[PDB]
Amino acid sequence: LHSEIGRLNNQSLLWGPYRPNIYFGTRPRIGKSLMTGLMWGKIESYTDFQHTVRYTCEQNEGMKGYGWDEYDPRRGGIQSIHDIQNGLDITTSFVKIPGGAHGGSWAARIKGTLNDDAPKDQKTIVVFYVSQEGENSELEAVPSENEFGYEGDVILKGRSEALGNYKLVVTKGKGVIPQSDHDLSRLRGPGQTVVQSLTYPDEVLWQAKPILFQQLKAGIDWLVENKYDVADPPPPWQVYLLANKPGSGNVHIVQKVFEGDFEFDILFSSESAGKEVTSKDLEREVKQATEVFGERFARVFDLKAPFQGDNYKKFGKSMFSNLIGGIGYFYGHSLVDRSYAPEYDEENEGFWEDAAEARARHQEALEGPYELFTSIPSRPFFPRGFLWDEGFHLLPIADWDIDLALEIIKSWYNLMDEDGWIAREQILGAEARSKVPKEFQTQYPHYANPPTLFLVLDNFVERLRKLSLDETLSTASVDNPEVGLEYLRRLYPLLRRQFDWFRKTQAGDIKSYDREAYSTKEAYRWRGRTVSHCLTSGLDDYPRPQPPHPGELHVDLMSWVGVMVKSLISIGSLLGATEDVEFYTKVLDAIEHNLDDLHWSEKEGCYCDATIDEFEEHKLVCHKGYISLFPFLTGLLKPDSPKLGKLLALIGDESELWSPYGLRSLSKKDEFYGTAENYWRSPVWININYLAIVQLYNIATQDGPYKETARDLYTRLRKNIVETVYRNWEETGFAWEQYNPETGKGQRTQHFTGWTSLVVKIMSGHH
Ligand SMILES: O=[N+]([O-])c1cc(NCCCCCCN2C[C@@H](O)[C@H](O)[C@@H](O)[C@@H]2CO)cc(-c2ccncc2)c1
Repeated sequence: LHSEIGRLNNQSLLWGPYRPNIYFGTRPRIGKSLMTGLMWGKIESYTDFQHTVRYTCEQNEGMKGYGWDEYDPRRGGIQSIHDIQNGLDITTSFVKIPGGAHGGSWAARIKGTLNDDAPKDQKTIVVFYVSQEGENSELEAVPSENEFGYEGDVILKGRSEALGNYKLVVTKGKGVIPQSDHDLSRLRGPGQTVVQSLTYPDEVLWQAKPILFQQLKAGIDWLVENKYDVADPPPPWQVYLLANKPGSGNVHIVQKVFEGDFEFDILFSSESAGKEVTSKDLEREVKQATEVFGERFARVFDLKAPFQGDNYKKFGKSMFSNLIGGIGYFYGHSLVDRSYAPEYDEENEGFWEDAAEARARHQEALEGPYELFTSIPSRPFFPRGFLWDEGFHLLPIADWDIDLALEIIKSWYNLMDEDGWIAREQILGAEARSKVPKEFQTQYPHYANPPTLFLVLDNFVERLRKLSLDETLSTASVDNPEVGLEYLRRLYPLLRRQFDWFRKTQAGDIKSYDREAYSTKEAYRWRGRTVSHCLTSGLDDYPRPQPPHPGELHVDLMSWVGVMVKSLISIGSLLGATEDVEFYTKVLDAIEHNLDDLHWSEKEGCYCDATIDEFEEHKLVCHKGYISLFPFLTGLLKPDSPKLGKLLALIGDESELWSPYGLRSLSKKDEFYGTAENYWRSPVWININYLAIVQLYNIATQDGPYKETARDLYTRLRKNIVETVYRNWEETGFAWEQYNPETGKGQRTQHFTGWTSLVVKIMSGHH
């Protein structure tokens, strides 16, 4: 049955618009296969289209906004794009139609509606770009009956091992097609849909924009050679219409030119399924997806007071849909330093300098290929897997569809190497590398990242401990406990590998110093830190011991090990791995003690990181902020704990962490408040705030001395965080990376969906 569900999930999730790095396109979860991409741009002159054409996601003054209104990876959804430069409001509806043996069929409707400021007679060029990679596969444009192009639909017929036989149809669409009276029309036609079928070596097919432009340049060169000139030039839109030349190849360019509003459909028909997909199929299946989307949301994301109103419902749908709509499939080689240079051990004072020298050897090389199916923080700026981000992304996603979340976790864990390392930033293939300066591509096998994916596993375990085919499949791994357990059974070794890996590579040093503590074992130090940064912790510029030092201990890291060990206890125990559960219990106990012995400041009333003095003694270094609260944030303290009580005071203290907009990353009293790049040195970040809220609720709904403070802080923090993110969404249309504690303004990057989307689950409550 486990095997059976896997196959059914496989088949359900195969197709999607799994290209979140571009405005609109599709690919299945297969490295070397069939991909599609949308491009459009207005044309007003002989030289503007190169500047106006849209393809890869960006965000600037020319673009008002864009995103998913509704989305489910099993079903499809609807995306709207508001493009200022091109005076266009676009809608891209996509839908999956199950059947056959190759992962079903799909359709999409591209609708462009000019806005009020656009010339009513604007010419918009639209391209649908189709590529296919693989050795033993074919794809061909059925030729037109007409001389110069297509009056009606474009039919591509194709075949591969993975997809079997299929056809892909670009419909004629609705809208005015401009007509040219020029002499050129005798050779190029008056104006009509055109197709160019080309061949490039497979590994460059992703480069759709240069491939298209090469064709346009060549058409223009032909005009020049053939005496079309400035005495009597064809109109721009005809100069930029490709000579129709359909045939065989691994690239197919389908080009339409419209005057005013337009729409057209894409129909993908898997031959092994029943009849081919039609535009009436599309319309109906879109209406149906909306309905199911609506019904699922009201159930899964039932927003509690005071967010039960419609304004917040719309907000929630937008935040949720953008987060789950970010899901992509990535495939290819990564850049990794496999030297394991000894300088990376950071065992001496001044290690950052040695580590730099090693990096300057540039031993990194490409390896793989790898695949990853994951949600992402940022479509415009970094559309790719980030390890601790994903832990946050999947919390709302698991609510929606635990089986999808398990799938994403599985995908991440399949990256893990023999030693137990997963790169914290997954840059898979040349398309992905195009977004990243070469200088920042290289992953380091000694760089950890918070293991927040355990939090998702935690939530699955509690769900395990306590309809349409799609609805069925979404919860199959909880409803069928045998299946849940087999999944955990298979993942459990890699979890332990990771745990062991943290203990081997991220080890702090007690024994070499005047350090005493309940345990000589439990002590941790993030590898990879520089004078100003600690990227691997995820809190980039949060203030840490100065200077960095091999004797550092980091209270956040130990807390994460604490998270992993509690998770190992629950998972081990479901699998009766008795001897390990004994090992885990001994570790947890040592951490609880060593958190106090090594990290607690009775003086400051919070946890602190620790270094080694110029006199070689263990010195606490206290920077009141997120780090300070870690044992609490990660659920490690007893609800009666006096330490927790002092942390509650710090959290609620306005002069320290408590802004009207949420918890400040760093206290206003801290000497480093607002300094440097001020990334994690004051702003309000949603992911840590989410953790505080969850922990306040836990205390609030349980007997103890702080139940009542916890309740007030929960109530208020939930309110401040949600309302801040809502307020900014209402005014700007965006989720932001972080929020200003002075003004409440969203700042840094937009389209951060992204852990800002946690706000949908904060509104939902009932933890
Ligand atoms: O492609 N660009 O044009 C481009 C590339 C990049 N660089 C990508 C570098 C990786 C970001 C990590 C964020 N990061 C922060 C950490 O603090 C979290 O802990 C960490 O996990 C998350 C992970 O999301 C930035 C911009 C940009 C543009 C305009 N405005 C602002 C920024 C644009």
